[PDB]
Amino acid sequence: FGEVFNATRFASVYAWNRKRISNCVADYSVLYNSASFSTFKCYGVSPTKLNDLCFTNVYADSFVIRGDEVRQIAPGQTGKIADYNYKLPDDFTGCVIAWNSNNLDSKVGGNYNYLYRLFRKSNLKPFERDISTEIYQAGSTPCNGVEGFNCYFPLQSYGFQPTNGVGYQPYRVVVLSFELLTVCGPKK
Amino acid sequence: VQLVESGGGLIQPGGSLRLSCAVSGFTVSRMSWVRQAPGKGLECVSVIYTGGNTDYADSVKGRFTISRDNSKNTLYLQMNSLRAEDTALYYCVRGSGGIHDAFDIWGQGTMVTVSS
Amino acid sequence: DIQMTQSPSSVSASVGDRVTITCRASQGISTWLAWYQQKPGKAPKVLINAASGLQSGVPSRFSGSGSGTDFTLTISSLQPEDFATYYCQQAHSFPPTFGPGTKL
Repeated sequence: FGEVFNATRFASVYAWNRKRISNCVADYSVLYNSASFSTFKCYGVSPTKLNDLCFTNVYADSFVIRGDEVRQIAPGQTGKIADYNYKLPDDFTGCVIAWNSNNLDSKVGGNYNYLYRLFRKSNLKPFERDISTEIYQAGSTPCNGVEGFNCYFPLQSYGFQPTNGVGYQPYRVVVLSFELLTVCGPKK
Repeated sequence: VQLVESGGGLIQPGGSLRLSCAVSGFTVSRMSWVRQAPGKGLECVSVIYTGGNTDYADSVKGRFTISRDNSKNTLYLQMNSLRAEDTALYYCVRGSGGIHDAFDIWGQGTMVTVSS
Repeated sequence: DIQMTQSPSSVSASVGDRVTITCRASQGISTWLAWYQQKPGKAPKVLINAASGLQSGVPSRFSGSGSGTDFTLTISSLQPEDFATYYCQQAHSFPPTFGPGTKL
């Protein structure tokens, strides 16, 4: 989980990085006991009992989303960000964690580091990175000539300033999911 | 939030006028120019895009230079080919937005007269 | 420019009643209109999100369906803020062109 809190610049929602977790001793006790984390919801089973559970593989994603959009990520639930950027599959047996970083990601003079996907033709697949800067959000006219009207760059700027409120403030977020078809371990 | 402009005034025809408007509350992205005739309805005309693509209506096609400054957040418009049809209230609005061509955050603008 | 007409071209004082805004297609406009509210001495603002796909970020009082030649919308009730000049804009193609407009 060292990379989970050691990335100075988190991945933007459209470009969500994927990391692989395996062959190690899990510390969900660290997750719900650290007490610095702002949010902790694990849909698959009660988070405390998860330490006993053993799985073949683990998958994790780190991205920064606004406080307003944190509610959007859920299995069977979405939002404008979830529909075109990142969303949760109907069966998720892991957890969703959020930690606010007001000082780290709200620099003075504007933040050009983070941008968010705004337009897609249809709902994207869960766990799908449409990182490609595909344009052509128009239809009647080819987008090649100009962004005259419907045509637009589907990537938009999420500028940040210290005055931004909690919903405006960037909240770092991670998601966890497991499957067995090598990750667990009792101790004491 | 509030876009501020200067240089809107009566001028003799041919004079070169630079119109400056200030982006407020957001990182510089898009600016559009819309003109309203005094005691008459407004009419959309010249626009610029964040992509650097440019659209000018037949009223200002090839006659208006539209630009913004990322460093100073000051929008640059240079008056060229002064004509009776274009002169009137001038407004700097967001260039485009929404699902389709939507401008929402506006400023006071600079009403412009032309005469002797 | 574009050729369309907006009604009611003339508006008498509207008291305790629904107000209707209408315009007619020139480019086969479908869900391509943005409604406007303006106060004199102030910058004009959109009265709706234009509902190109769905109406949003607007009080439900102004709701209408624009497609084909029908671009009509209704206002729930008269208000001091609702006492406001209204206009329409061409949306599908360049240049966007404003409809005649009406004031209260």
